[PDB]
Amino acid sequence: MLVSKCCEEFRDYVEERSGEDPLVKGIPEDKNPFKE
Amino acid sequence: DVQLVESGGGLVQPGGSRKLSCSASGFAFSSFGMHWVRQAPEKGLEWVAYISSGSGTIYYADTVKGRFTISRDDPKNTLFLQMTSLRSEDTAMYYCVRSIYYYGSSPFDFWGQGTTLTVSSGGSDIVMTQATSSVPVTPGESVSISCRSSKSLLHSNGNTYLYWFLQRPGQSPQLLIYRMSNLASGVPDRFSGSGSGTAFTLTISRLEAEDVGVYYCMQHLEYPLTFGAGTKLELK
Amino acid sequence: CEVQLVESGGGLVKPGGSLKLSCAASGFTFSSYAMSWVRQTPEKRLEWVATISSRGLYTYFPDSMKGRFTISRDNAKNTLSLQMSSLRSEDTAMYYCLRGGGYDADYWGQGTTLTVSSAKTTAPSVYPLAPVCGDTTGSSVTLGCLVKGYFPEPVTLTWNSGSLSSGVHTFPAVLQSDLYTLSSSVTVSQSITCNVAHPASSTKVDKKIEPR
Amino acid sequence: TLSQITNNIDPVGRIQMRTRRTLRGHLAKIYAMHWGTDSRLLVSASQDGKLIIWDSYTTNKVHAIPLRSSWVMTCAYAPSGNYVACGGLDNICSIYNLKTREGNVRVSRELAGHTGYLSCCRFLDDNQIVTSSGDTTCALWDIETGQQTTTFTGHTGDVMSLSLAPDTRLFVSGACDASAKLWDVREGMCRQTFTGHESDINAICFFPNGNAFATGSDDATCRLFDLRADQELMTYSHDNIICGITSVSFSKSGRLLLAGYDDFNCNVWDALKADRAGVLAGHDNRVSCLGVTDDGMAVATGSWDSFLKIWN
Amino acid sequence: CGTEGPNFYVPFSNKTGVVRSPFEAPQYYLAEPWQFSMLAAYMFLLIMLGFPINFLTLYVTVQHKKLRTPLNYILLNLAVADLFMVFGGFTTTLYTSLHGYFVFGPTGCNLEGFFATLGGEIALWSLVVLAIERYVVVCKPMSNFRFGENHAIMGVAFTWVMALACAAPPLVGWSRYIPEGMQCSCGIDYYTPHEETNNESFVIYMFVVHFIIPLIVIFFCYGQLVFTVKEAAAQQQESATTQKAEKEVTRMVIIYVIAFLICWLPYAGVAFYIFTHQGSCFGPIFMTIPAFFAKTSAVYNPVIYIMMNKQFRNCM
Amino acid sequence: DVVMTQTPLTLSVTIGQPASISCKSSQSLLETSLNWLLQRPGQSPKRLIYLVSKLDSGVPDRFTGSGSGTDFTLKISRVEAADLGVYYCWQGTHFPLTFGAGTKLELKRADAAPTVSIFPPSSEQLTSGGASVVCFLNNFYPKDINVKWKIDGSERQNGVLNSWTDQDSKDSTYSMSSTLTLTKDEYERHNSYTCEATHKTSTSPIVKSFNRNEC
Amino acid sequence: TLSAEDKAAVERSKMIDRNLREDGEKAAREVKLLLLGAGESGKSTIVKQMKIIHEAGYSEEECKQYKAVVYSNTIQSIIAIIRAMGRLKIDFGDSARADDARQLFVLAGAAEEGFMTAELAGVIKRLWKDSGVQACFNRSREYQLNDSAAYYLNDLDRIAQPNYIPTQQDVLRTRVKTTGIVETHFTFKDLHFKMFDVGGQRSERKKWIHCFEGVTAIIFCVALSDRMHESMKLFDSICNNKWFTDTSIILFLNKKDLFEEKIKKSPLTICYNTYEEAAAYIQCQFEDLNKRKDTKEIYTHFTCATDTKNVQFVFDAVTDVIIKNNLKDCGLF
Repeated sequence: MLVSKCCEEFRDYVEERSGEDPLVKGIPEDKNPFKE
Repeated sequence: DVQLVESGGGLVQPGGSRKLSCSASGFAFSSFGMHWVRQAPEKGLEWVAYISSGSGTIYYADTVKGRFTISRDDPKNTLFLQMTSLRSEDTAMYYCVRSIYYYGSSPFDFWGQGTTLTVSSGGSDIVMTQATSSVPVTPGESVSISCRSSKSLLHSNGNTYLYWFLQRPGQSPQLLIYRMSNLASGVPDRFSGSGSGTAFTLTISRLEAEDVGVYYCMQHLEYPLTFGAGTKLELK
Repeated sequence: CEVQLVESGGGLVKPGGSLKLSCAASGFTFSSYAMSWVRQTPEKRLEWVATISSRGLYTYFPDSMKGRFTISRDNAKNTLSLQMSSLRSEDTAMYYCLRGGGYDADYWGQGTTLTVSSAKTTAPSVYPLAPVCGDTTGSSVTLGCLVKGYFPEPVTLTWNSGSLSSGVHTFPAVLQSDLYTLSSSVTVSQSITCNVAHPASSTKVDKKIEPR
Repeated sequence: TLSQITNNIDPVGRIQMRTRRTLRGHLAKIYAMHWGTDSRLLVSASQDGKLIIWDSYTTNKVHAIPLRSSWVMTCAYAPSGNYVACGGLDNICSIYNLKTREGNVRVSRELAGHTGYLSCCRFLDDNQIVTSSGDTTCALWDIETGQQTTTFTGHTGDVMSLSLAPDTRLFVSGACDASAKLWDVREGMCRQTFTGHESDINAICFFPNGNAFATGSDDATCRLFDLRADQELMTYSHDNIICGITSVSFSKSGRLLLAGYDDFNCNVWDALKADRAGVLAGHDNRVSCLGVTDDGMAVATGSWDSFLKIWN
Repeated sequence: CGTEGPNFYVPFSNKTGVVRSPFEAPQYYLAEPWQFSMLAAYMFLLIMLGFPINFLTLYVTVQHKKLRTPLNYILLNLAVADLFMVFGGFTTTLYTSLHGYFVFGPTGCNLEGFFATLGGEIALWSLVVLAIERYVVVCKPMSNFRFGENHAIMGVAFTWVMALACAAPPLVGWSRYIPEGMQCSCGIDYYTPHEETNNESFVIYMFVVHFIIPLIVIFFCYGQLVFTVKEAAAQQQESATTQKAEKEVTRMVIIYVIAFLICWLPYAGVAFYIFTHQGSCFGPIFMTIPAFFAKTSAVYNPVIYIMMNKQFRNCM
Repeated sequence: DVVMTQTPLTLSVTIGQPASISCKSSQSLLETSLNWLLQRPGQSPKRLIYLVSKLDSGVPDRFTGSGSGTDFTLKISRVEAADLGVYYCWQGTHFPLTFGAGTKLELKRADAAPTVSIFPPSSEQLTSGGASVVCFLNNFYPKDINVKWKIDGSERQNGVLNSWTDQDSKDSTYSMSSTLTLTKDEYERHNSYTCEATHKTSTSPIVKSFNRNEC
Repeated sequence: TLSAEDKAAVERSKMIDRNLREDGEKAAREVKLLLLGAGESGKSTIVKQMKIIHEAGYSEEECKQYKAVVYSNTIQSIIAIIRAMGRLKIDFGDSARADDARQLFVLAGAAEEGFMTAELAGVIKRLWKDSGVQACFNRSREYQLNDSAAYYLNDLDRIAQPNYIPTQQDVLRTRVKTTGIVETHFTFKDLHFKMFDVGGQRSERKKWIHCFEGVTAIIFCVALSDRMHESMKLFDSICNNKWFTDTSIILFLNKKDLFEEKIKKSPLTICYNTYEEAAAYIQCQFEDLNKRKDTKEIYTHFTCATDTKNVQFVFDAVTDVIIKNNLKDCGLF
């Protein structure tokens, strides 16, 4: 079991996570409790 | 083991003065806010006064400001009530109530046995309405009591500040629901609460014997704290 | 801690009557340990009587029976007393006194049996039973004597003044109309007479096996 | 290797995270932190003998508990939020109930039996907790009854820190024999052992599916190890970085690897492309610890400079 | 002796009719234009030394945030103070001495006198507070104290309190700000009488609170500090670095004291000789020696405490 | 004052496997202050288990106290001769003795052959105008057995009076004398009176009959 | 302004905060002394004997810090006894003690360390004298009860006196066995000292650079009479390690009697006559091991008991180091 298969699983898990990550997608401040 | 023992009650002539005491044990007395709630003879509960932990914050009912003094002796774990200009309308059962405030806390979670005061002869607040004063029920059935407020109890922070209490006949009140959806410790899972904004419902499934009493909803969004008139569940 | 408790005073009593049951306490200090009373019906249901503290500071009675049966204690002579009143036939039970409460119920006494019935010392009703029929498959026939309407309970059944006891099977008395129904049968020229006797009062009724 | 596999995909580019809160009140070095499962509460440990739990949303201290012994090296939050586990040079793991037990302290259990310092601990549920100690052993304790009920032996040197699998049925440990060992919690034994670092291994964390993990070492490299392929997949080392690594954590997608360096910086690496994606600065001393909320919304960093920073 | 005015006093007899208003004529009859040439050039010199140094200090503090410690607050205070001396003093004096007479009116006279005295007092009490802080920290007299950023802030505020408590009263009517010397520079009227403003009581208050007390405090504090350091060096006779530190600290304390004496004993001696020898009269030529010594502190307080500080030589 | 009930009355369990007696609880008064009291036949009831782990005097150690939520468990690997008798479960936190239905704990034995006989009514009883047709059935247990009265092909259940033994002194079975107590008029209305014992694991019922022609 | 009910949570946070500030003021003044060694069969035991012989110990003032621990032990014991009295339903031999028992719960608010009026003492003596309390206590084997219950209760007079000084057995029972902090807080020249005896040698550095740093002073014990060259090489590596660059090294050359006999009969050349040349040679070999720093300020003392020129030396070195480190961060040098 070679590397590219495990790397495809790491990709396909990373990929549809931008809509949850507030960093790579970034975040609007009304959609975030980090207002001061 | 949490204990609250009120004393100092009795019959007093109007215009007189009276100091009530509430003795706390088995918990960090100085860490709790404290409230006074009273109940006129054949009437519901009405909140009277609040003193924060540390005495930094004090609230009075309008009918009592100027006349009543709330105080605490935290080192001696003792609560005081200095009364003056006692009126006939002050006649009530008086409960001392502990209330700790922090993220996720359960205010109003322990009540004393209460002390009775009898006085001899001689608006902006949110109104909560329980239009049905009593309901006949039979064991095993399921009931739903409703209450509504003239203003939304849902706050801009997302919380809806609604509490349900039960006073069975002859006993001190017991917390049922805190913050609209949290089940109080010791309460059976046959109770559940729901609602939206200005209209709310408490539902019991397979109503049992012990379920009989008066059910009050209450808002803790802002002071003065205010109760509903109460809805009684009678057996058929 | 071998606790010595003797229950006594139970016996014949009429419904609604009064009696003074005694628990003699020995082998332990009376006034420093709590005491309790329990009563049991033969019908497998319990009937708990009382619990009193070591010196009587706390005493609790069952919700069903509070105020009817009363407990007291004599600390100087080390004796527990139980006064008995407002009796009904259901109170027919044997009583045990215990040291402490159920929280420390380590030993139980032998108990004394108190039977509630308005009947006095009455002669047992003696009825011969010797049908020799339908037993054509077996080798021996069963004879018997029926002890009916009899009280105090039990009243012993013997054959020829206690001479015969082998192979004898006795049915436990069934109570109807406050009178007991028992039958004792043995499967077996000599005089065959069932003597139904209460040796304590020597109350004896002799009935010979003769159709009449 | 993942690095030579992902070369074709586009880089992440400008990762500009900002400090949204500064939590003040500690008066000495912070040695540990742990996110609660609500991604809001956190616990921090300081040599002032206090363990403080903060509500990160309002900037309120929920509790500051004064500890009887100040020589703490590890602490843990039960996933239920009901318990913490605080260690010390006393070789004892003290358990504190944060939710059902009303108020302040009494200790219900002191887990005693290790013969060296408690180096790490992680709760499974309100029942069972896995711990490591300088005595070269690891142990699963039944806290209620107080006995070491399971024991994981086979390391030949001091055990440094531990990481629970996402389902909490397995755990992996890293030690100063420069090895990590995978242990079966319920079977009480080591399935596999991975060596290769020449250094003590100071840090360990998991890919979110529990199928891979990353290590951080004093040998100035980080390495990614795969369980099912049973070997190292990648090394992360600038040639001019010779200092130790103190801490690692994944972003919600696993894409970001945050690492603290003796050089006073917290570099944020693209875990897929091995490029540094961003930097966490603002500290006057080594970043000693960090963590990502389970929901991914925020990262906390803790430092030898006595400060914590919250980023998003 | 001098030409008495309401808002001014020119130390030059009008019996000849030559004297004029300090708001009016170029005072080229007090001294030949060469004297004002050197005056202006020297003022430009001190501008082109003070602002370089004083701005660069701030810039460096901005660049390196490691220096933002409570102990360093008072040197930032010094920098600010000296920028006041640069702008409130030298530039507006320049634009008047270039002409011979004070252009901006009595309100510009008040602004100059005020801002000058304010800066000088901020510097004075900044040095007093730094010595007091170091005394408390090292000698530990109370031995139950901590001294945090809060105390440094209170110290700075107190320095601003005293500076205003000195520079502002001449703006409302207790003594007065008037053109002194060549009448291009405005300052306190310590040299004439004026019963409306109670000059005697004001001068005595000034002489005692903003001179006598600072000197007493500095002498006492450094004396106790030197006693402590000498004693410490005494116990570890074989510890080389403590004996070296002893010698260096004593060197530095003496430098500090001599700098302060150089800075203020001119004014002290002049005012005292005015006080006891009332029968006398001096003109601008002799009246600008103390002004010289005071203005030049804008250079060598930054030198002695910022350039010479061994934590700042490493930024150069 | 709710009662706490033990279930079942009799727990027959296979050898080796855990045997569970479930006490269903009345009130939440919880320490673990629950007690099992046992009466053995011929002996005063004795407290057996108190405070979950504290053994009382004279009590077998094989009892195990356990449970979950609101239900409690008495676990025994094998019910033995000391375990036969009436058990009551009571919470020792609060009084009185909660009167449970009691576990009549004893091991279920193999089916035994009943001794069954029929008896005509006595002449002296007929003198009083009554007739009692008797059927003796000894050593018949467990309940997988029925005593049926048959008259002229029709099942009869009315007029039946039972005199039953207690738990028998030999094998603890059931033994009953079952009598059709009727008027002599109804006794003479019919000819054959029969008692039949029908058994579950035995295919052959026992028939005891009598008629006026054959006694 | 979403302050609703919350301005009570805020109030709590500021109240905890004032407390946090107060603990901090007390802290930081401690002088921490670390006893190390044990890297052999008995090194730290030699260190302990060196502490006993040359650093005294067991004063009245340190004993005074154990009063609250004694009281706390006493309190859990008496509460356990009282609750068991309530649990078994045992009544007083005299009903007037029922009032005492009520008073007992009231007077149990007197838990103000060291307020030992005759009235409280008499209340405890009377409760302890009650026959129901003695009856429960002698059956303590039926529940859980500290074995020291009788020990403390029978000696309450001596322990509760305000001049009470804990004995060695009292201290040893306070659960300070094994490892085990080994602590004392004696007072000297108005300074509160804290000394900690730990071990770890040749290789335990990773755990105490990991926890010991910023500490006030190290007490480094050396066995003077100590493949021998690989051991010397290891010692060179630890003592001279770069991670210990900014730590002052203080040397207690201990076991000087054994060292003096050993150098008398076993020559120093094993490692690399009279005392002076061999001691100077050892100093030269050790001091040459630095090679990277301008100075270390090592304070070497030649010691006899604690009643000789030793206590002054230790307090002098602590004071000069604190002073020099206070001047190090004031712009001066």
